Amino acid sequence: AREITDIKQFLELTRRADVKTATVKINKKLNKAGKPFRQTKFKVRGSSSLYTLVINDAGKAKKLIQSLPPTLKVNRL
Amino acid sequence: RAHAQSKREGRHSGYGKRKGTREARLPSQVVWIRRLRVLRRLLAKYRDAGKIDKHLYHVLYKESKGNAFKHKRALVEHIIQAKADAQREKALNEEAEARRLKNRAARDRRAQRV
Amino acid sequence: AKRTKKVGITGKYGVRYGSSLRRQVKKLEIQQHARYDCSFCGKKTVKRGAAGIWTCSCCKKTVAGGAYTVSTAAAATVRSTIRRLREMVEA
Amino acid sequence: AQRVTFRRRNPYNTRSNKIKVVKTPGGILRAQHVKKLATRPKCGDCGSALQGISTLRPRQYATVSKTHKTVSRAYGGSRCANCVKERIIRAFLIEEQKIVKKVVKEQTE
Amino acid sequence: AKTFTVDVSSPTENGVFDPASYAKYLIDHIKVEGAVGNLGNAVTVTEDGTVVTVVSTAKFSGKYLKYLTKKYLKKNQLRDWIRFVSTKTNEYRLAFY
RNA sequence: AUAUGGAUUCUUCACGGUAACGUAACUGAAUGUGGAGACGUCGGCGCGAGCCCUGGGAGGAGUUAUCUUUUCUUCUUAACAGCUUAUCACCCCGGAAUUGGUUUAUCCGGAGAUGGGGUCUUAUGGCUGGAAGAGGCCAGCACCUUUGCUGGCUCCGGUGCGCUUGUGACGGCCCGUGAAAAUCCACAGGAAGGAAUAGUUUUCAUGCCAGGUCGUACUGAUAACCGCAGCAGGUCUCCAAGGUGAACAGCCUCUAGUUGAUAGAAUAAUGUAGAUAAGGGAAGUCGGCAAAAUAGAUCCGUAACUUCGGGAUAAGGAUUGGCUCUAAGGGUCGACGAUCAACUUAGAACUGGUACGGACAAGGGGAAUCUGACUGUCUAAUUAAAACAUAGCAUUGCGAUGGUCAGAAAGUGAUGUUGACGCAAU
RNA sequence: UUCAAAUGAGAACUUUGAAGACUGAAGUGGGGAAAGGUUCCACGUCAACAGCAGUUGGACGUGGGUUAGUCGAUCCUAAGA
Ligand SMILES: [K+]
Ligand SMILES: [Mg+2]
Ligand SMILES: [Mg+2]
Ligand SMILES: [Mg+2]
Ligand SMILES: [Mg+2]
Ligand SMILES: [Mg+2]
Ligand SMILES: [Mg+2]
Ligand SMILES: [Mg+2]
Ligand SMILES: [Mg+2]
Ligand SMILES: [Mg+2]
Ligand SMILES: [Mg+2]
Ligand SMILES: [Mg+2]
Ligand SMILES: [Mg+2]
Ligand SMILES: [Mg+2]
Ligand SMILES: [Mg+2]
Ligand SMILES: [Mg+2]
Ligand SMILES: [Mg+2]
Ligand SMILES: [Mg+2]
Ligand SMILES: [Mg+2]
Ligand SMILES: [Mg+2]
Ligand SMILES: [Mg+2]
Ligand SMILES: [Mg+2]
Ligand SMILES: [Mg+2]
Ligand SMILES: [Mg+2]
Ligand SMILES: [Mg+2]
Ligand SMILES: [Mg+2]
Ligand SMILES: [Mg+2]
Ligand SMILES: [Mg+2]
Ligand SMILES: [Mg+2]
Ligand SMILES: [Mg+2]
Ligand SMILES: [Mg+2]
Ligand SMILES: [Mg+2]
Ligand SMILES: [Mg+2]
Ligand SMILES: [Mg+2]
Ligand SMILES: [Mg+2]
Ligand SMILES: [Zn+2]
Ligand SMILES: [Zn+2]
Repeated sequence: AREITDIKQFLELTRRADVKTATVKINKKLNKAGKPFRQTKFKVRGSSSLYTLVINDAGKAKKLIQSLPPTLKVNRL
Repeated sequence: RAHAQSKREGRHSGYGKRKGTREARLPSQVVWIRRLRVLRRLLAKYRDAGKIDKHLYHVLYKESKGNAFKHKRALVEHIIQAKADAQREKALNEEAEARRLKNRAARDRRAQRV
Repeated sequence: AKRTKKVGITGKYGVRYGSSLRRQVKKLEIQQHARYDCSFCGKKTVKRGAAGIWTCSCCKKTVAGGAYTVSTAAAATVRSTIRRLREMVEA
Repeated sequence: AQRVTFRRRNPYNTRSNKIKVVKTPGGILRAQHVKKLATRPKCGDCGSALQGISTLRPRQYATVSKTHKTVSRAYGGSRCANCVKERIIRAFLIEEQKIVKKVVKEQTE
Repeated sequence: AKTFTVDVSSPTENGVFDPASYAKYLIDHIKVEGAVGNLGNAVTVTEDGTVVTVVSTAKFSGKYLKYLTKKYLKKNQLRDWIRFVSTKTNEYRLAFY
């Protein structure tokens, strides 16, 4: 299990021709001030490693869900 | 919890409640390590803060390795007394050199007018 | 303070083994636990390992020596004799 | 307090049977068998631990890149920097002394 | 300031309960700094007929509120019919069975 | 097995840093070298983990005549991966006596200390991914079945001569210096093979395939083993809560487990085991056998003799509870101020059927004689001793074509991986 | 050790519940090595065994159960053979 931080790297990983499954997990964490925000984890199942991109911006998360390839088995929740 | 609170207030600690030796209850080595570590960290703090110079620090470090000091209060009072004595000596030497300079100036002007 | 009048390092043996044996052991234990001058770096850092091995904690040089002293008097005499004979052979 | 058991059939507290007590995500205490600790590779000249070289069990060195097992110098992960420098100085000085000894022999005849 | 609410509507509508008495018990028995009855501008206990509200700036907790409520129910033999149950955080109710 | 990407090459087989060294890579045959594998024991100290103790809060359960913001309980985070994180060690500047730095433990410094700035090992810890979706604790519904769900919380600390364990830097000890090999890596070297309408690189990343065979249940013992048995015997080891207490002692309790020993009714003698006893106190007896007395801790005090180390807890005395106080002994932050924190010691008053190491736990002592110096060892199943051993002392043989001793013999063997400071025999 | 219920022809001994106790973490707890070899588990079941009893059992009868590239053996060498 590895964590990634580059959106471009994550999009490249989503098309690596061995990634056939991803999952989108929604967490309800607090942003160090008590405000309940929405954290989105994108987990792409590589052949050897599970790559996780953590996005604390719900808007960028929605944009990434829209930009995910349509043959990825996105597995919301 | 109630018994622990009573012991914290100091009950149940008399001679009739002790079954191990004083060393068994609390090692004198542990007590000495605590004392020497507080003395050494106080000396290092004073040296770093400039309250003492490295030579007085070395003398007091050797003295604290020797017993020579019952506690932190004793070390602080000894430092105070040592610094007071040093200041006294310095003031005495300053006054002696000032009087020597005054006498030399008087001699110089006397010779220049004679 | 002086903790023992005469037993010194042999105070660990208590009252056992006899006073003469404890004295004989004391002399050689003092010799074997003494710190010696390093002939290579000039520091008082040579200590015994096993018997006959003397290592300097500084410069990490180990010399073969006596069982309980760095240099036995017999070995010093042999060194002087060998130096003299080498000088006679060379000249 | 929760008590643990060995996970292998070895019941003896040998060097290869060391365990740590860890808490699992299931909330319970469990022994985890820990491999023997690695030893730092050491200089072949002075015996000190070699700086910059990873400390791994012997066969783990086959699973790491060359960068973990060497240092960019004349003897890499074999000799330390001070011993390499001493080797350089000794080699240069002794070759120079060989040259001067040769010329001394030639000019003493 | 922390708020703790207790929904007494079920046992008050089922007859055997007195929200006013329960609140009065809360003021009389809530301790501040070890002393009882000294709720000076630090603990407020208000009533609506169905929801007892406690607002506290001093040391107070839902555990203490449950302890006092259980003490009151035991005093009024209201246990084994009424349970102090937490629905949401700092929101409790008196379940009646 | 492999194809891409990445990297390298027009100066072919990389760049950066003064350096210690860094990295995503960054050719490397024979041969050689080095490292890891790979190592004792004890002691104190530092740190980590788990446990213990404990505060706040979010839930559940218990007590509630009275008191208790209370008692118990859940609040957890694996292997692996990325970033980061040490002691030690090393590097650059600099040249230090008014010697400095420094450990609990006294070692280090012109062979370059202190100091300033850096490098490194990643035990270990922190954050993140794994991973909250898991597990845990609850709540609200419904249930002919499968029981089905639907929600909420699973958080933030503190403390330490604490226990267990791991580890680090040290120190003590030896006429004791405390395995080997498989295996893996590195280095030296430069054989060889390498670029320009192009070469190199499976120690960089990703990607593909496979990983066989045998064991795996259970007990591991007051019933699964051995002892003729479901035998009070014997049989190696790991984990290890709270209190009291020096303590893995004894006693009580938590989790877990058990409640299994043929039973019932009486309470004679004599028994087995446990105890008490007026006055005397070994008069018993071969003999103080047995039992009793003493016992912890604090303070005082301690002889002959001695190998000066001991004897010694010599002997012989006093105190000990509870409660309320007092004093001393610290950390952090900026002579003091603020704040935080844990026990150990000393003292005082008060108090009681003068009790108080209140159960448990726990030396009897002294004056001498014989004997063996001591620690240790043996007659398993009648002898533990003064017997044996021991260090010490002394004698003997032997220089290898040898001494002593094996073998039926050997081109055989033990001492001997040995060499008189040795081996062998006393 | 005690009370009640269930089962059963039959209950001091089985099961469940309640109570009283103990092992008191150097355990009467949880796992293993040697050894045993199915004693593990389920169902049926009490002629014999469990030195009383028995409806119970490590018994009797019939079946089920031991899943590995990562835990071991396998490989290495030790004293030695
Ligand atoms: K390196
Ligand atoms: Mg102690
Ligand atoms: Mg001491
Ligand atoms: Mg590069
Ligand atoms: Mg320095
Ligand atoms: Mg680690
Ligand atoms: Mg241990
Ligand atoms: Mg098993
Ligand atoms: Mg088992
Ligand atoms: Mg067992
Ligand atoms: Mg048998
Ligand atoms: Mg205690
Ligand atoms: Mg009598
Ligand atoms: Mg009497
Ligand atoms: Mg008498
Ligand atoms: Mg008589
Ligand atoms: Mg008589
Ligand atoms: Mg007689
Ligand atoms: Mg007797
Ligand atoms: Mg006495
Ligand atoms: Mg005596
Ligand atoms: Mg004897
Ligand atoms: Mg002894
Ligand atoms: Mg016998
Ligand atoms: Mg006997
Ligand atoms: Mg004898
Ligand atoms: Mg019975
Ligand atoms: Mg029962
Ligand atoms: Mg008992
Ligand atoms: Mg008990
Ligand atoms: Mg069975
Ligand atoms: Mg029978
Ligand atoms: Mg029968
Ligand atoms: Mg059967
Ligand atoms: Mg294995
Ligand atoms: Zn030296
Ligand atoms: Zn070196």
